Amino acid sequence: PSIKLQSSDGEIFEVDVEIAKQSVTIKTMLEDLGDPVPLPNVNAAILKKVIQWCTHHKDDDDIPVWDQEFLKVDQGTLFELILAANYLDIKGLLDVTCKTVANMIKGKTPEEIRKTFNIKNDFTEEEEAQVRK
Amino acid sequence: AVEYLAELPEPLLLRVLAELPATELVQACRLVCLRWKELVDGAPLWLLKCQQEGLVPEERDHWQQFYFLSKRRRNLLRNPCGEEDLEGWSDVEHGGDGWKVEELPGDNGVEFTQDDSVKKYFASSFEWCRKAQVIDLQAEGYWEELLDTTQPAIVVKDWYSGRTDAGSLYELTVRLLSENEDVLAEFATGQVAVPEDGSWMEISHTFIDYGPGVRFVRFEHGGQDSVYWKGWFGARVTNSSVWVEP
Repeated sequence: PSIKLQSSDGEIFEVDVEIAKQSVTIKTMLEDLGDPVPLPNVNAAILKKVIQWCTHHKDDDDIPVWDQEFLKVDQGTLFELILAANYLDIKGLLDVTCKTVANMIKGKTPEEIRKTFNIKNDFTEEEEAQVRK
Repeated sequence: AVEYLAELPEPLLLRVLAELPATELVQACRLVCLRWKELVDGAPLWLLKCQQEGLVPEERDHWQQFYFLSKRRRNLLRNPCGEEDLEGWSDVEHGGDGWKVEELPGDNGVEFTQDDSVKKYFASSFEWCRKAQVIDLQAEGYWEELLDTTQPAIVVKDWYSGRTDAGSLYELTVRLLSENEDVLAEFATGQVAVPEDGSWMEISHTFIDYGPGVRFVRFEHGGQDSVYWKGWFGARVTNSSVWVEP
């Protein structure tokens, strides 16, 4: 009913084995060694927001209203969030965070999406559009 | 220079892209950059969208194609049972007293077993009664290159019966048509004697490997009695369908 977590930058976090169970990769960390559990790929800032999301979804389309305000982060941290979610295997966080990025692309022009994501215009020949295929 | 979502690992960029409507994926996303073009033209994106939407029934002739065909799979005939009246049907020939829409089970006819959302049928009279639809394939969402190269299965189905108290006849003609409405394939039944005992019959045909150029499907069918009585003693038709199979 209580477990210690260590981020990449030394910091220790204490959370209930209950909310720290949604993360399938560290839920599998009861067995196989049961003195925190080391997380080399997440920094402290992100691991915080990770447990925070998980303590809102302890029990438990359009994406819930809280998650929307919760993911009102800067772009860099969204990236950090889908990687943490993927790293930690929190299916709910990944779906919602990918959904959030998708919504950024939804209905936009190629030019507009290159701007919002700082992607370069790769193309060498004329950009011919496909409709339905 | 800051580039976050973009340097995203492929399986994760895939999850983001899978969230988007196939239509935008093909039209806008493909045009963003060369990495995205390659993903949109690839199998994994669409394989992902398929399993996500329950469509998966390893490899494919085209997973993107599978996806559009699967989502777009529906009966292309208007009003197949008579719920509207003769609406949606063209080249309607009213022989004798003409077509009449009636409720199941008929007077002296058997129940429609095979699907019980089907509640009505069209009844023919004492001269040939006919009706047709011409389906514009591109208008229904099947693009030229799919039609000319994949040539996906065009499945045609019909149901007919007669009264137990009167002999009747049935006819079906389905044509695949060029852009210019020249005939490229034809499935014809000839005149079929409806079962004696009023049991519903299904006629089915699948067109495959039909060559390039198919743009329209012409569905035509007809019925009449073989006893020449006033009223509606001829063949009964219902639950007609045409669709393209993924």
